[PDB]
Amino acid sequence: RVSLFPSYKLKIIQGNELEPRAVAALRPGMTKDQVLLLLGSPILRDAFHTDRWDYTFNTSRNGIIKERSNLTVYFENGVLVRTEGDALQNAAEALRAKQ
Amino acid sequence: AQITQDWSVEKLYAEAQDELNSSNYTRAVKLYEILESRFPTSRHARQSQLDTAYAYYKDDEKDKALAAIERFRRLHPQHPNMDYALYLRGLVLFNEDQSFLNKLASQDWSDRDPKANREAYQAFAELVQRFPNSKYAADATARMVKLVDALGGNEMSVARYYMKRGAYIAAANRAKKIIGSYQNTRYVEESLAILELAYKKLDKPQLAADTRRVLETNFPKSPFLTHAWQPDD
Amino acid sequence: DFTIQDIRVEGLQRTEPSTVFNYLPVKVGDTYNDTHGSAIIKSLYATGFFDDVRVETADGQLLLTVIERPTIGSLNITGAKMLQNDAIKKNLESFGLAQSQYFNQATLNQAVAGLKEEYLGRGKLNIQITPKVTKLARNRVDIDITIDEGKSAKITDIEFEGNQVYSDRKLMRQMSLTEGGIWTWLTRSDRFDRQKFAQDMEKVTDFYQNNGYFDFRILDTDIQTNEDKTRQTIKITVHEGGRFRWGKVSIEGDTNEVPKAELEKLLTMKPGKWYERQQMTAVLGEIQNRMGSAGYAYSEISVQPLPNAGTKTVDFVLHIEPGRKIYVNEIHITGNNKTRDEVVRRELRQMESAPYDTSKLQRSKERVELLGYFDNVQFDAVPLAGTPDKVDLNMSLTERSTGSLDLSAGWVQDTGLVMSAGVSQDNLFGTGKSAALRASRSKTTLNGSLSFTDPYFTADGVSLGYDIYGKAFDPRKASTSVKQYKTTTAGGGVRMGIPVTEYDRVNFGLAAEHLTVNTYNKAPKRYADFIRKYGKTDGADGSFKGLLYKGTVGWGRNKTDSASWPTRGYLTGVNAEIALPGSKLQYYSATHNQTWFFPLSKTFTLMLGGEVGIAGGYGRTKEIPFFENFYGGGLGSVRGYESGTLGPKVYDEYGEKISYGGNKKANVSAELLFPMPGAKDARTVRLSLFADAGSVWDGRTYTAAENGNNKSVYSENAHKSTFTNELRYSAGGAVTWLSPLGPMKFSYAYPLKKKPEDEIQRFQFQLGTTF
Amino acid sequence: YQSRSHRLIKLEVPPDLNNPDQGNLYRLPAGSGAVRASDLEKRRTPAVQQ
Repeated sequence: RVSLFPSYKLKIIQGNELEPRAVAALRPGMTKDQVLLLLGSPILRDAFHTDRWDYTFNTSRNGIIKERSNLTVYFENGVLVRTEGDALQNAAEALRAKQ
Repeated sequence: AQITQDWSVEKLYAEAQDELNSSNYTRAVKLYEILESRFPTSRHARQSQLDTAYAYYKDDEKDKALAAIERFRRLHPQHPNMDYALYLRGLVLFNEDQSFLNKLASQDWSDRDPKANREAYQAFAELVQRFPNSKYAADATARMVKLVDALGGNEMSVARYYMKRGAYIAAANRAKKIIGSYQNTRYVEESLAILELAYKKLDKPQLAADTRRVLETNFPKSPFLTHAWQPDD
Repeated sequence: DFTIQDIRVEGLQRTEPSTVFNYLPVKVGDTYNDTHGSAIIKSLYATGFFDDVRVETADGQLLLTVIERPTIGSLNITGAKMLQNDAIKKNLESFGLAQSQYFNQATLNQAVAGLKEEYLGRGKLNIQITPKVTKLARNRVDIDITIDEGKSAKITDIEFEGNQVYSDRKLMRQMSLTEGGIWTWLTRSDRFDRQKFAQDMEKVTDFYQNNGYFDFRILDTDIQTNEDKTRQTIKITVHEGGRFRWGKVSIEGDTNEVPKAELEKLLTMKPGKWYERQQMTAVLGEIQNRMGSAGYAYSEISVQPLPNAGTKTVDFVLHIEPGRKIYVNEIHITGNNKTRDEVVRRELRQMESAPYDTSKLQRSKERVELLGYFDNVQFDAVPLAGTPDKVDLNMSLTERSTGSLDLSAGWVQDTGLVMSAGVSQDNLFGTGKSAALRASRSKTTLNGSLSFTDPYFTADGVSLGYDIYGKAFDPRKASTSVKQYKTTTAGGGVRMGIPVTEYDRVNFGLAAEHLTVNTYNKAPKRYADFIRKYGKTDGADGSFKGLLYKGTVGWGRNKTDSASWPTRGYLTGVNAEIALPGSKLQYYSATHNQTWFFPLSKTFTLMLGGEVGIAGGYGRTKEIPFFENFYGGGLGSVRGYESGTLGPKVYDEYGEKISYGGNKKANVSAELLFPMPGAKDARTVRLSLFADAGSVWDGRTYTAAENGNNKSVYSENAHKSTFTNELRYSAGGAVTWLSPLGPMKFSYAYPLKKKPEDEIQRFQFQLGTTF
Repeated sequence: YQSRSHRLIKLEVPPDLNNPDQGNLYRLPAGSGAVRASDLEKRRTPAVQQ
C-alpha cells in the first residue's frame, strides 16, 4: 500500500452544503426552531459543546482538502446571539454577484 | 405420504428422533406432522412441533423455522418447555451459519449485519426477562454481551472505514454516536481519539482541544495522547 | 356484579384447557357484572380457536360450554390444466389452510372466490368449482379442488370506430392481439386476458399520442361474448382531436443553486414532427434526474398544457418548485451475511453526509450489482424524525452462494474428450481476495493454473494478484494434422490493474514464463531454419529452451444486458502481448475486438463482429516464431471450413499438407439471431445464420517446398490467400442450445469461393467448454 | 501499548461540557454483572417422561 501509484481516478467526497441567500436572512436574536427551519439542519454538532451548530464543506480527494467553507453559530438562553466564519463574506459576495 | 402405516406414538417418536440423528430432515418433517394429525391430543404432538423447528434450524432455511417457532409460541403459551422456544428462535435469528466450510474460529462477529444481531439481542433479552432462572441463562447472558460487543465492533468498523477516505465529516458523526450511545463496550477510548483527529483535520482547534481534554481526564494513560491515531491494516 | 373463582371450562378435545384459561383476559378475583361478557368471545373468536361459546354466572363456577372448530387435515388438488396443481396449492396456502390450521369455512369461501376470479381473468370463462367437505377423524376435514377448464376463448373480430384518420388494418396489426388465421393456431395467439387487453390499450394510446394526435378520448370498451360463453368478439370506440404542433416549451420557477440556462439546454424540443409524447416523458425524466443531483430529492415538477385551437398548437410551461435540500444522515446495510461490511462500503458512491444525488446513487447501485456476490439490490429512502433535510438510505442485500467446485467436460469436433477441474472461490471468507484453481486436460492439451487476486490493493482500487500456469500443447493427434511441433510452458507473473476513470479500467501484466519447444521427424522449410538458428539438434530431431520475460497491456469493457441471450450492448477489448528484451525471442502481438449488437426487432437481433490482430517482429529476431503465430479459420472465426487451414499451405514428407499461419488477422461477422417462435419464448435455445469472412497473411511468397507446390500458379504471392483483403466467404445456419451442462453450438455452413486446396468442413459442432 | 483490553469505564466529564450521556443503548446488565458460561449442546429436549 506504500508508495501509491498515479492512478488518476479518485472519488470526490463532500461534507455539507448551505443555501447562500438564506444566510443573509440571519438576524441576531433568533430562536432555535426558526433558525433550524430557515437555514437547515447542521451536519456536525458535538455533544460536548451542545450549543455550537456548525456547517462545513470539503471537496476532498485523497486527503488533500481542495476547497472548504465553514459557518458556525453560537446559542445561549435558547436564542441566537452571534455568528462567525468566512461563509458570511462569500455568501454576501455571491448574492451581490448573482442578483 | 407413501407408507402411512399404523403404529404406536412411542415408536413414531423413536423413528423420528433416530431419523433426525441420521441427518434426515426432508423426510423427517413429512413424518413429523403425521403423528399429530393422527393423534392431536398427545405430548408427542408438542414434541414434534418443537423438533420440526429444530430440524429446520439444522438446515440453511430460516423462514420456515421462524414460522414454526411462532406457531408454537402462539399455540402453547403456557407449556413448561417455552424456554426452548425462545432459545431456538434466538439461535435461528442469530444466523449461526453452521458450516465447516467457513469455520474461521476467530469470528470477531463484526461482519454479519446489524439487523440479525439486533434482533437476536432482542430475542435473548426477552428470554432472560421471561425466565431469569432456567436450565440455561448464563449462556444467554454470554451471547448477549458478545452480541453487544459485536454491534460496537460494527459501529467502530464503519467509523474506521471513513477515516481512510478523507470524509472526516462522517467519522465525526459516527464517533459521536458511538461515544454517546455505545458505552459498556470496548470502543470508547478510541472513538474519542478518532473524533479528535477528525476535528483537527477540519481546522477546529477548540473542538479538538476539548475532546482531547475529555480523553486525558477519562484515560490518564493511553497511547492516543502521544501518538496520533493511525488506521491499522 | 360477580367475582371469578377458578372457572371450569368443558367441551374441548385437543385445546389444552390451560391455554384457553391463559387466553382469558380475566382470572380469579375480578369484579365482572357484564363488562367483558363479549370480550371473552371476541378474544376467543380471534386467533382462530372456536366458533361457539356460552358463558353465564352461577354459584362462582361459570358453565363454559364450547364446541371446537374443524381442522383441515390435508389439502387435495386436481383438475388444473392451464395452471399447475402445485402452484394453485401454494397460492392457496398463501391464504392459509395448512396442516389442521383451525379450518374456517369463510376462509375457504374467500379462497375459492379469489381463485375463480383469477381463472376468469384468464382465457377461462365457464369454470366449475366444486370444493367438497368430508368428515374424517375427530376434527380432521379434507378439502379437494376440481377445476373444469374449457378449451380456450379465441377472439373472432377486432374492429374500431371513429377511425377517419387511420386505417384499421395497421391498427389490428399494431395491437398485441391478433385474430384467428393460418399461422395463429400456434402459441395460442388468440387468447383473451384482462391484463393483456389493458396493456394493449396502453400500447394503442401510446401509438396514437406519439404520432401527434392529442387527448385521445377513449369512449368505452365493448366486450361481446357468444352462446355458451366460449367465443369472444371485441368492440372499441375512440375519438381523435386533430394533430397539433408543440414548440413553445418553457421553464419557470425557483432554481436556487441550479442555473436556469443549464436546464433550458436540457429541454430538448423542436416545433417539427408535430410531436412525440415519449420524448416529453423522456425530457421530464431527465429534468427530474438533473434537478436531484444538486441535492433536491423531493422536487415535484408540474406541467399544464396551454391549448390553442384554429392554429392547432399547444404550448408548455413548467412550474418547477423544489425545496428542502436532502442530505444523507446515515446509510445502513442489511443482509450482509458471509461477507464483510467494508467490501460493500468500499464500492458504493454517495459516501456520507453529502447532498443526495440520484445521478450518483444509480451508479452506486450499478457498481454494487457488478460484483457478482449479490442478486437483488435496492436503495430505499426513509425519512427521519428530524424530517427537515435528513433521510436515510438503508440498503437491502440478497446473499448468493459464491464459492463452488468446477468440474466439467466437453467434446470438440476433432480431438474429442476434454476435461476441466479445479476449485473456485470468489470470497475467501473475508474481503474479495478471490482465489481459484483450474487444471484442464485433453487428448492434445494440458494446462493447469493456480490463480489468486486482490481487488483492492490500495485504498481506491488496484486489482493486484499472482498466478502460476503449466500450459503444454502438442497437436500430434487425429486426422487434422496441424503442423508438427511440441510446446510446453511454465511460469508465473504479477498482474496489476489501474482504473483511469469510473467506467474504463486498464490492467497491466508482467510475467516470466519458461518455454521449451520440441520438433519431430524431418520438419518443413519454416521449421528447420528456426531450429538451426536457435535450437540444438539431437540426432534426427531437436529442441530449444529459454526464458520469456514479457509484458501485457489490456483493456476491456462490456455493457450487454445479460451473459446469455444478449440485447442492446457491445463488447470491446484491446490486447497487446510484448516480449520485453533481455531474453530470446523478442516479439510483440496486438489484438482488437468488437461485437456491436443491434436489437432492431422484438425477436430478431443483430450482431456486428470484428477483430484485428498484428504480430510484428522486432529486436534480434526479424521473423516470428511459428508457435506464437496466428491460426486463421475455425468455428468462432469463419464458421466454415476446418480450423487451421487458412493462410499458406505447403507440402511435407509423405506428400502431406500443413499450414503455418500468418501475422495479419482480421474477420467480420454478422448473423440474424432469434429464438424459436414455435412453442413459446423459453429461454433455452437460440437460432441464427452465419455470414462471416476471415483473413490471415504473412506478406512473403512461397514457391520452394518438398518438390511440390500446393498452389495453382507457380508464383502464388502468399502475402494474401486470395485477391485484395484476403478472405474466404461463408454462409449457413447456426443452432445454439444453452443448457447448463455446457453450451451446444451446432453450426452448418455452406462454403463460398471454395478454392481447390482449402479443406472444407460444412458441418461444425461444439460441446462443453474446451477452453 | 495500553490499548483497550475490555475495560468498562463510564464517560466522566469536566464541568462546562454538557456530558453526552443520552442514556445507553442495548443495555448490558447481562442480567447482572455480565458473567460467562460454557457449552452443553442444549439444542434439543427429549421430554419422553420428564
